[PDB]
Amino acid sequence: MVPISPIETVPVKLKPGMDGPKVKQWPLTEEKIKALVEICTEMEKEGKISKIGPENPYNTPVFAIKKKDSTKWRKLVDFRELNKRTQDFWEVQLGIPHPAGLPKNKSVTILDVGDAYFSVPLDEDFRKYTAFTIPSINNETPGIRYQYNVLPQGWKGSPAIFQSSMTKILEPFAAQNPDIVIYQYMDDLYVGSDLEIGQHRTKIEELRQHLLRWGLTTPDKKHQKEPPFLWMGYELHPDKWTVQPIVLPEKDSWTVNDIQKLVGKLNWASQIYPGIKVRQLSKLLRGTKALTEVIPLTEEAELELAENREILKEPVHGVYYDPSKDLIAEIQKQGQGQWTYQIYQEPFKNLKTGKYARMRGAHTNDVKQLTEAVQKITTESIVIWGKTPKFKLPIQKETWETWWTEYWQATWIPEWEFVNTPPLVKLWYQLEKEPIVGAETFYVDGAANRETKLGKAGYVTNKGRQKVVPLTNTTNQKTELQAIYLALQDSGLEVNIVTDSQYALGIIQAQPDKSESELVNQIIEQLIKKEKVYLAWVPAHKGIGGNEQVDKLVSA
Amino acid sequence: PIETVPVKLKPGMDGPKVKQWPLTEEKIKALVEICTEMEKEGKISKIGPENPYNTPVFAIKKKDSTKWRKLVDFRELNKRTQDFWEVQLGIPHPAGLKKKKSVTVLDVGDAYFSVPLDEDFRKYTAFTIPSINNETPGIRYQYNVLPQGWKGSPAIFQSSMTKILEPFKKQNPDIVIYQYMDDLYVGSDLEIGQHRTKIEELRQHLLRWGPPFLWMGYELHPDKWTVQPIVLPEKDSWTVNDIQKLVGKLNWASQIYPGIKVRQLSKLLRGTKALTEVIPLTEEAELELAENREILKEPVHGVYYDPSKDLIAEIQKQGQGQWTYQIYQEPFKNLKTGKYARMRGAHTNDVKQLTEAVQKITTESIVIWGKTPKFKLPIQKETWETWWTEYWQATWIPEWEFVNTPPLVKLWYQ
Ligand SMILES: Cc1cc(/C=C/C#N)cc(C)c1Oc1nc(NC2CCN(Cc3ccc(S(C)(=O)=O)cc3)CC2)nc2ncccc12
Ligand SMILES: [Mg+2]
Repeated sequence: MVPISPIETVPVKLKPGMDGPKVKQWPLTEEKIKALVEICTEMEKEGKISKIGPENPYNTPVFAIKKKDSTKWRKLVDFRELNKRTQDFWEVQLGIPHPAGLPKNKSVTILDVGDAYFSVPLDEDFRKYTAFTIPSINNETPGIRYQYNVLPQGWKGSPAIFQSSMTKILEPFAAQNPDIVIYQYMDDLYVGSDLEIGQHRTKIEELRQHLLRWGLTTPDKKHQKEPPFLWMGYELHPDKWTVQPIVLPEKDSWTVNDIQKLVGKLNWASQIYPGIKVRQLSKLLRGTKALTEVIPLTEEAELELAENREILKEPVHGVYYDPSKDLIAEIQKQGQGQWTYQIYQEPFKNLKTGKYARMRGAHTNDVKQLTEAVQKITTESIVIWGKTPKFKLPIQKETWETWWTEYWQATWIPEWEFVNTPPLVKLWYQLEKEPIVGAETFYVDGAANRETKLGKAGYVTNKGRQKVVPLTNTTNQKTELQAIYLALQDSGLEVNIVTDSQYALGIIQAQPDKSESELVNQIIEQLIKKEKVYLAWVPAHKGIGGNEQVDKLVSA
Repeated sequence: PIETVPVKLKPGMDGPKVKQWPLTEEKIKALVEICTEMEKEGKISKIGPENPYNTPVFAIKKKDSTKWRKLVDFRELNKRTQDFWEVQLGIPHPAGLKKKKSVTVLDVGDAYFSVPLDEDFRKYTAFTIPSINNETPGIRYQYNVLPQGWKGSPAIFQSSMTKILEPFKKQNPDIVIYQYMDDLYVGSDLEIGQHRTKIEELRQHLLRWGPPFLWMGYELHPDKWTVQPIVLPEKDSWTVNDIQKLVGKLNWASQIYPGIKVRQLSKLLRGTKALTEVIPLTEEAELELAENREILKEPVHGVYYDPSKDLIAEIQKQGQGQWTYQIYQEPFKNLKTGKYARMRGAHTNDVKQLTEAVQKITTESIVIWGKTPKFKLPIQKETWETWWTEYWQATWIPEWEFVNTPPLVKLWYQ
């Protein structure tokens, strides 16, 4: 008998104030009972469970499921009630590695660690709560009562405690074998390395020898996976990687469930397929909840879906990470608040691709969106690679310098350089800092009656020019923007505009180049046509000349 | 330091479960070396999956230093930790600290690692050293001693701290000593030549009565902290635009000051005039401007600090490295206003300038009132959250919210 060191148990408690489960055992047929008795007898020989007396007051129901592939019954202990009462654990598998961050590992060996999957000991003080009862034949005998000695398949803490225990076991081997790569996936250990094929299996036998210290016999998994690895939705080849085949269905009746799976496939494919757009397609599920409702496809959605089918026509592949080379990210504008990017180290060979959709707002500009896209890529790159990439951006150095030195918010993008890939991000208008000498001065104002929704808007100028327009179904804020629009429409190339609208100032001082409001877009179109525009603010109802004259003209 | 003080959380509150944000490889490598040494020294120990709590951690470099430092964001744990009452229920803030002419800030956080932590509370200090690309699980630790950045650390070491300083206090009774978190604020009215040498007298006191960062000493001068009262222009010829902005500024100040009148100045705006036209001042307007100018000389009335309310700090970007700020609890009742310029290290980086500005305003708020303010930052959330840790150098972290609408009162603090 070769001594094996024990696996340390994790202390486990129930939630404070709660007790163990006490669920009634469901009635079972005579064939299911005989099946569970033979199953639990085998498990008891292997020490996985143990018979208990009548004093244990806890119980969870056990069931018997049969599969079609093999004509055998299977045991299923329903731990839904125990899990609701079990403490929270530190789940050490919230995320998975992205393939674009993995280094090339020549040789990979798969090991079966199922011998330890059902062999991790459970906290002795907690086994009371895992009790279950096999009903007896015709209920004429007290049922057989068992409790778990190892981590039960289905219990809340089984995945966390197992991975923690395996990690503690493997820690000394990995530390003293830095040229070895180990990844845990259910009952399979993936051990890879960049060593020659001879020295690789040498360290694999050393890993078998280390794992035997805990009595864990780990043979090579039978029927080892042929390349590529089909894992978590990817295709892991020894030198390339891609997503599993993305095929777009060609249907005539498109329901919202078809689009939820369509955008899901498009989002999943956008991490390697460059130029994928999902705006007009996901635009159709703004507030839909009925998963079976059919929605017509807009001409913009059909045109967008057609662009994706051409992109998804030919499969593309990504490369693996080389730490010795620089990390480079490049962004392109696609329109309608859509951006796409590629991350690479060598040209024409991408590590991965991606996309960014603009946040839902009322007013926006390309510079703000490009900045948001940069921060997203920056955060994603630190996740995947642990560093910030060099950026290639479609915006002039002068354009960025002018933007951030004049923007009212603090802003910053990391090390970047200009790439002349149209369409380029541009500043479409820039207001003046001082009043314009020789330019006509428009005093604007608007007003509306909240009850009747009737309003007026217009201007008065220093040259005697005047206009007042009657408006129906309007608001105070709406007539204030309309008044500014009228002043831009009827002025020359240079104009000074004087308003008292704090609302209009806040919109214009945000410097948008596109808006959900049609009136704001018309103002932007007018601003782009001008040479110089100075926008001045004054307090309202303070006897200010010109402002008070047009205020009396618009208030009816 | 044998026994541990029994501490707990607030009634009906659980431990902190805050997500660890990503870190660069250089900062992960630094945290691994730091935590390996702390583990050997017994300061921290590894934890298992039965501990579901987490508190974020990252690595910084203090001002004028080369080696990394571990910084733990205990903000969530601090607000969930019970309020501390010692043999004294509370100390009022020393109002003389802000009156001294020189205040040196000394990091004394290393003195906390000699006092053990209550074994029932250690699980709540859990933190994770993240891994790159989820390739390995995060290295999970918890604290065994009083941790730097936790509000209970000075509130437990305070009994021991009063005795270490007792010899130095008797020798110099005119020296104000105040402690906030990991820092020690020592103020006096003597010259820097006598101050710097006297400051090092306290450095060897921690060496004898008990550190890596004990050598550094941040020097402040609260006697030379500038105030920003409301000022009006002094011109000889006023354009229509000059008077419009003047009336606008005076109308804004009328919310703060009683008796501000703009009637005679509004009379000068005679209908629709070109913005660049010079308007002569009348006698009625000059006296109105003069009366308003005398009003703005006096401070605001009914302006008091309330220890129960929060301190709010707003910041405006004025351009060319200039930033203005105001500290208040009620709107239009500033307890402190100021302006910063020539931010060191950042003349092409807005975020680094704002980051240094937040740290300086927080330091002033600690010296004056003994607590940190809630910041209203002129920056989009995604940009600030991505980069502020890259420029942070203080051992504490304030709260903050994000302003997404341009303020109009900016041009009036300029
Ligand atoms: C080892 C491992 C396996 C899987 C999934 C398996 C399934 N299902 C997933 C991950 C994340 C994982 O963990 C890590 N993987 C890597 N590198 C990858 C890069 C190449 N791929 C593709 C490949 C090459 C060769 C062959 S073969 C049959 O021998 O021809 C077959 C496939 C495998 C190893 N580096 C790592 N570094 C640090 C930490 C972990 C690393
Ligand atoms: Mg009006």
